[PDB]
Amino acid sequence: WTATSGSCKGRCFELQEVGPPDCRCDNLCKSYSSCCHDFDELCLKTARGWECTKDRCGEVRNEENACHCSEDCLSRGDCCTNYQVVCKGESHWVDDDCEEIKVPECPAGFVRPPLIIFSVDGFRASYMKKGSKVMPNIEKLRSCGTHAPYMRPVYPTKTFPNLYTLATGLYPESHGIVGNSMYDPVFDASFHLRGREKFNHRWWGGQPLWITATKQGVRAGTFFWSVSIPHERRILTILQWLSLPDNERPSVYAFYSEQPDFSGHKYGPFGPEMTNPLREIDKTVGQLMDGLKQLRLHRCVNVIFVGDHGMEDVTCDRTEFLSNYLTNVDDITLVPGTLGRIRAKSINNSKYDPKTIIAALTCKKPDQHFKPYMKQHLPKRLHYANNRRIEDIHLLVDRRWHVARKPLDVYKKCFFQGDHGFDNKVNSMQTVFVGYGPTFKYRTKVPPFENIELYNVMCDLLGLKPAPNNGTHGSLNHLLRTNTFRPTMPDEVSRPNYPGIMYLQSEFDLGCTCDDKVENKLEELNKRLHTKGSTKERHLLYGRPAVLYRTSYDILYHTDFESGYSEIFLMPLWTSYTISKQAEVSSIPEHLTNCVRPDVRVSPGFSQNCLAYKNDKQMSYGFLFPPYLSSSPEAKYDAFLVTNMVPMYPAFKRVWAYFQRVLVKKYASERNGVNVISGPIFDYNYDGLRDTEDEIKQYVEGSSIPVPTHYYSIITSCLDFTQPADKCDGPLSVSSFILPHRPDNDESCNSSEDESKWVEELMKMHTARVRDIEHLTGLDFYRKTSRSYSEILTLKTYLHTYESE
Ligand SMILES: *[C@@H]1O[C@H](CO)[C@@H](O[C@@H]2O[C@H](CO)[C@@H](O[C@@H]3O[C@H](CO[C@H]4O[C@H](CO)[C@@H](O)[C@H](O[C@H]5O[C@H](CO)[C@@H](O)[C@H](O)[C@@H]5O[C@H]5O[C@H](CO)[C@@H](O)[C@H](O)[C@@H]5O)[C@@H]4O)[C@@H](O)[C@H](O[C@H]4O[C@H](CO)[C@@H](O)[C@H](O)[C@@H]4O[C@H]4O[C@H](CO)[C@@H](O)[C@H](O)[C@@H]4O)[C@@H]3O)[C@H](O)[C@H]2NC(C)=O)[C@H](O)[C@H]1NC(C)=O
Ligand SMILES: Cc1cc(OCc2cc[nH]n2)c(C(C)(C)C)cc1Cl
Ligand SMILES: [Ca+2]
Ligand SMILES: [Ca+2]
Ligand SMILES: [Cl-]
Ligand code: NA
Ligand code: NA
Ligand SMILES: [Zn+2]
Repeated sequence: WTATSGSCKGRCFELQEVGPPDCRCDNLCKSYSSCCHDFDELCLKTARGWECTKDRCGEVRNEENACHCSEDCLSRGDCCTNYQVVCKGESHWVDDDCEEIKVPECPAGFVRPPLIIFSVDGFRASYMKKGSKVMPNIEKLRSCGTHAPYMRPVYPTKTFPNLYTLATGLYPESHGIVGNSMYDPVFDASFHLRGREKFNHRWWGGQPLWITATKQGVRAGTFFWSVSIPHERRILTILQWLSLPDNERPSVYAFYSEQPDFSGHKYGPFGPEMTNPLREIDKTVGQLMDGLKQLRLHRCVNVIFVGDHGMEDVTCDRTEFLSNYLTNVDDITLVPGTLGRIRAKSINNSKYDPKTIIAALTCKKPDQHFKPYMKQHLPKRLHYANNRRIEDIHLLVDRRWHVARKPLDVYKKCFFQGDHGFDNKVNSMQTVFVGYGPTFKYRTKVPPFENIELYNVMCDLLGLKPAPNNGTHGSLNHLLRTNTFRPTMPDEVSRPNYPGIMYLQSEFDLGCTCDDKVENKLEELNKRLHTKGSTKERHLLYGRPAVLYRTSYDILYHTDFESGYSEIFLMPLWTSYTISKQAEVSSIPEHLTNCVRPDVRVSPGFSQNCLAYKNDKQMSYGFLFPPYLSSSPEAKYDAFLVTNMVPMYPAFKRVWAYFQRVLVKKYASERNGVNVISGPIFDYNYDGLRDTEDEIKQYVEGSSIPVPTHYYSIITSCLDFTQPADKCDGPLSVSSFILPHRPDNDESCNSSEDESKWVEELMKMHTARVRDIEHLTGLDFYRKTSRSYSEILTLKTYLHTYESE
């Protein structure tokens, strides 16, 4: 019940909210049917429109008008944004030359530059270049401020997941808004775009910027705008708030536009009808900037121009139908569209089997435009698994396509020409970032970054301490003129042991064999020095990784590679080696095919054993440093040490062997040497974080050898590729991956073919940031470089996407 007979007189767009049944004048009242009777009249005035005209100059105030042109309007803070231009011979902001904003130039009483987040729905990254002729205000912001060529959204590339990630710095799996439609089995409630349940507060986790601000003494304007409030009114309201007294004035504001997304759906990303929405957005920016200039705030306010996602060409005829694959189609609930999420129609149905669903949807048609996954097998870079609102079965849909349950769903709902929601690596899903103001840099381009990073920056712009989030604080320091955050490297928790030769061959009863007893004082001192770490500066280019949890491990040195060997997990946490441009691939010689050698530095009791692999009919083994890349026949023996062995399914060995035999050398040729760090990852509870030993769900049969869920590699070289990887003066270049350790290649539809036709494609799909690998291993890389720490942070958040420009 609303007692809508109270009043909005003087309370229009109240910042604080009144408890029902006192009626509301806040934005958001419209959505709840709770506005006071006089809301529209007092708060949504429209009389005479949005602009001053020559005749209105100096007029007598009329409180009915949408905005004002009377002499008193500036100190009332309610002039039309074009007031000075029309009535005082001022120029539009867009017509003024830009000038560096070296310091904030703010009116007395501002304690800090305000921040205005100007968010535009569906604003695809390429609109900045393609629409440049019709967006002169945005183009001035972009060229004069700090801009990236694009900003990476989170998956799924829908509206509320992205806007809420901007607000919190969290992956959707952690903030809880994991899609535009959701079922939460603990609440037993649903969340939809239409309607009221989405306004319930239990959907929304983490801590959004407006709460972070309020808790720390900074006042905030409201972020959500009801669809029936026109854009001009949203701007004028922000401008009114900026005129409040110092004790009441917010420091952070958001504007939101439903365009260009709304038109994008109807006409496609580049439909001729798209020019007009872009013009109108640009005009709104012009209104904000003219309004700020009138208030003398145009060299004081920091403005962020940001989209939530891009937009792709999608039509009704590009729909895959689950009814073409499944016979049981009525026993399932599909969340449909540009992604698929499948669960059982009914929890009473014990017949329903996810396994047979997956199999019925896997590689069934030659050009199949979606791929089914258990959520835990989705590429780790999507961070899309650790939430009860995400169904166990997921369909990743090809760009340009839709998935639906039955044809009747599509034509009983062709309407639309655009949609979004696909994989957040897809070029058409990329959106925009521009930062303009005293705290941002002047005329500076920065590389593309992920929207999860912005919360930290907005906290920095406001002098706030950010709530714990998924950004890497400091990785965006290069956007800022000042207010940078100067982070420190995390401290190592566990220091390594450096074992020497402590065990005799015969102490080992591991069931391992090697043809190797083939027997000089020159190269006897030689081999000892290698084992003591003589070549380490060649293979450990950026220092050893720090272990940031409590554990027991040993550093092991070798001619061709260095490793940090875990006595708890009985394998390396990491293995580091450099392959120069000149290096040679050799094969495993015949007399060494099944050779596994005891490591006399490491106790039999902290070693793997060959018998377990023989007994495990499902499990084979591979090597972290590849024998193929050994520097000499004698160094090759080191590669067969039991301490270099890891559990691998035969199907995964096809992948791994091609990466090590073919791809590493290819990358070294193309990149002028590479440094490689490889190792295992254990993420049995799919939370994106390193498992403790007691979380491991699978061991090599009859042993305590734990089975990794993934294998990673970090491949580093010189950004200036005229310098070899091991002699690099300046910035680094990196690409990484986190490959799922799977007993089959069902993910790769073309896997019956030669690895040269599918392996690299699989690796690209599972591209990763170094930071993703850090979360998953509890390791911290690049500790010893000649680069600044913020630069290394930026490097660790880099994602090689394998999309064209
Ligand atoms: C991205 O950044 C985020 C933010 O930093 C990282 O997420 C954090 O990770 C931590 C580790 O998983 C996690 O810490 C846990 O907190 C538990 C208390 O949680 C509540 O309080 C916090 C703080 O205010 C709050 O934010 C939480 O909100 C979550 O839950 C509600 C739903 O209930 C949601 O509305 C909200 O969106 C959010 O959900 C997300 O997180 C939870 C996990 O907490 C997931 O389940 C959801 O799917 C969703 O993703 C909570 O309200 C605390 O209870 C935990 O402590 C247990 O575990 C430790 C391990 O040290 C153990 O020692 C403790 O004793 C305790 O164990 C006991 O409970 C066990 C489990 O019930 C039980 O099995 C044992 O037997 C024990 O008795 C734990 O410390 C932190 O909450 C989240 N924060 C957020 C916001 O998600 C995230 O990891 C980053 N991602 C990556 C890839 O890096
Ligand atoms: C910039 C911005 C805008 C925004 O909402 C705008 C909006 C959407 C529909 N109507 N109004 C949100 C929430 C949606 C979280 C409230 C966050 C952020 Cl970070
Ligand atoms: Ca959107
Ligand atoms: Ca885990
Ligand atoms: Cl969705
Ligand atoms: Na085996
Ligand atoms: Na296959
Ligand atoms: Zn949309």
